Formats: sequence, structure tokens, C-alpha cells
Amino acid sequence: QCVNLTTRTQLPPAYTNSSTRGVYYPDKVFRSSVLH
Amino acid sequence: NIIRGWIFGTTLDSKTQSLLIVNNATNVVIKVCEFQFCNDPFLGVYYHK
Amino acid sequence: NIDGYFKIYSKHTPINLVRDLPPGFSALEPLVDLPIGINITRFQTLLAL
Amino acid sequence: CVNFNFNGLTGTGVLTESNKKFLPFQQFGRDIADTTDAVRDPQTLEIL
Amino acid sequence: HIDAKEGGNFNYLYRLFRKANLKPFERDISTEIYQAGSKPCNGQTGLNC
Ligand SMILES: *[C@@H]1O[C@H](CO)[C@@H](O[C@@H]2O[C@H](CO)[C@@H](O)[C@H](O)[C@H]2NC(C)=O)[C@H](O)[C@H]1NC(C)=O
Ligand SMILES: *[C@@H]1O[C@H](CO)[C@@H](O[C@@H]2O[C@H](CO)[C@@H](O)[C@H](O)[C@H]2NC(C)=O)[C@H](O)[C@H]1NC(C)=O
Ligand SMILES: *[C@@H]1O[C@H](CO)[C@@H](O)[C@H](O)[C@H]1NC(C)=O
Ligand SMILES: *[C@@H]1O[C@H](CO)[C@@H](O)[C@H](O)[C@H]1NC(C)=O
Ligand SMILES: *[C@@H]1O[C@H](CO)[C@@H](O)[C@H](O)[C@H]1NC(C)=O
Repeated sequence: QCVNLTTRTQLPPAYTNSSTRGVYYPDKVFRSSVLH
Repeated sequence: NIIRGWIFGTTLDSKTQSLLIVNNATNVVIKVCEFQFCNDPFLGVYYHK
Repeated sequence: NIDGYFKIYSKHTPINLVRDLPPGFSALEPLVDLPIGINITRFQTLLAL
Repeated sequence: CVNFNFNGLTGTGVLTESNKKFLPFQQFGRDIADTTDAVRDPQTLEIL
Repeated sequence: HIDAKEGGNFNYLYRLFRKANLKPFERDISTEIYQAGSKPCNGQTGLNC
């Protein structure tokens, strides 16, 4: 019921950098006004 | 709004369980079933006036 | 995906650029911790076409 | 200067009406040293 | 008193052959054939399958 699609491009992917993106919370602990 | 969600798994066949996320419009659906995915999966309708 | 739980953290910010992943600091907040308990090795994106 | 036990969090001190503001889910606050310095009453939602 | 029958209670399966130990709180219902030797399995219970 699903189709097959092939690309028509002729180049690999590019590359960027994550400057300071991607910081999450490593634990569920509530911390306030601290440096961990 | 072309990005709808992701697929997560190992073999992406019926012989292994997988995870699926589809935000469609109202509500998001997250299922862990045994999906037999297509080689090129995408969501269905866009609109019809 | 650690110890059976699938954890998602997200953020949503308004920008207006063309072809740039904008620099700056980003802190993502927890969305969900789902107890799905599956070995996960590969993934793929769902497009609405 | 009583012994207290609010949500399984025990202690011993003087309870007093507080002016601190908690997030809607927060149940207790912490000092610079890891000591509970404010707790939310789960029956009146009051922070003290 | 509830899980034993006079003829036998042959529900309650269990796994015996896995290529690696499970991780904490991980579930597995893979029901594939597990080659035990080095010959291919071809999905058929045989010598080392
Ligand atoms: C889009 O997501 C919505 C979220 O509500 C889903 O709508 C459900 O459609 C199913 C049939 O496929 C119904 O049985 C449910 O009653 C609907 N949801 C509710 C209100 O509980 C659905 O998963 C997606 N697609 C559709 C059909 O809207
Ligand atoms: C999680 O699944 C991965 C991939 O299926 C497993 O890693 C594979 O292990 C098999 C058998 O030991 C090897 O033949 C493959 O070369 C491995 N693949 C990779 C990508 O390393 C892994 O063992 C599984 N982990 C657990 C604990 O279930
Ligand atoms: C292309 O897609 C069809 C169905 O969408 C599938 O039957 C076929 O095996 C696919 N071919 C390849 C090479 O992936
Ligand atoms: C990171 O990317 C930005 C914009 O893409 C660029 O200005 C900067 O020079 C890059 N820095 C490094 C170390 O790649
Ligand atoms: C809990 O019970 C107390 C007295 O039994 C009542 O005053 C209060 O409204 C109830 N609900 C909440 C959310 O505290």
C-alpha cells in the first residue's frame, strides 16, 4: 500500500556544528542556584 | 510542518519490536508495536478543500 | 534509552534564518519518560509528503 | 518546634508561614547546604 | 493452586537462548531461531537452530 521513492540528487549531506546546543537535564533532581 | 515524528528500533521488521511517534494535528501518538515498516515511510494526506 | 526508559527532552524557540543552525545556548526540558524497554539501534524520520 | 512528616519527608524544626513562591509541582525547597528550609502543606497547598 | 493443572499447565513460556544478556528492565519477544553454531539458520529448526 506504500510506495518506493528514490532520490534525484547527486551530492552527500553537508555538515554543521552544534555550537552550544543540546544541553538537557541529566537527572530528575531539583537544584536551585548551584553549579553542578 | 513537514516533520511529523520518528521511528526507533533495530531491524525495523516484524521480527523485532519498534517505537513510533506521529504528531498529526490534535494529540500525538506513541506506539510500541511490531511494525513492518516500508522501505520509504511517510505520512498520508496533506489537505483537501 | 537507558534502563528500559525512553527519554525525550525538547525545546522550541522562534527564529528567522534561511540555511543556518543558529548559534547560541540551548537547554532542553524533559518531555516524557516512557517505559518501553526495547533494544534500540537505528532510527528514521517521518515526513509528511 | 515539633516533629513533622509531610509527604514522607520527616524532620524536626519550627514551622512558620512563609512568603516563598514555589513552582506548581514543587513540594519542598533546599538551602545552599542540602537542608530542607521550606515545605508545601499538601492539604492546604500553603508554602511554609 | 491456580497455576497448576492435573494435566499440566503449558502456558507461561520462557526464553533459553539469547545472543546477549538483557539490559535492566528490557523486554524481548523476538521469537527468531537463534543459530547456535556457525552454519546459517535459514529460519528452520535444525542441527544448531
Ligand atoms: C490523529 O490523531 C488523533 C488523536 O485524537 C487520532 O484520532 C483517533 O482516531 C481513531 C481512529 O483511527 C479513533 O478511534 C479515536 O477515537 C481518535 N482519537 C480519539 C479522539 O480518541 C488518530 O490516531 C490520528 N488520525 C485520525 C484518524 O484523526
Ligand atoms: C542490542 O542490539 C544490538 C544490535 O542488534 C546488539 O549488538 C549486536 O550483537 C550481535 C550479537 O552479539 C552482533 O552480531 C552484532 O554485531 C551487534 N551489533 C552491533 C551494532 O554492535 C546488542 O547485543 C544488543 N544489546 C542487548 C544487551 O540486547
Ligand atoms: C520498493 O517499494 C516497494 C513497496 O513500496 C517494495 O515492495 C519493494 O521491495 C521496494 N524495493 C526496494 C529495492 O526497496
Ligand atoms: C561553527 O559554525 C558556525 C556557523 O555554522 C561558524 O561560524 C563557526 O566558525 C563554526 N565553528 C567551528 C569550530 O566549526
Ligand atoms: C483535602 O482535604 C482538606 C480537609 O480534609 C480540604 O480542606 C481540602 O480542600 C482537600 N483538598 C486539597 C486539594 O487539599
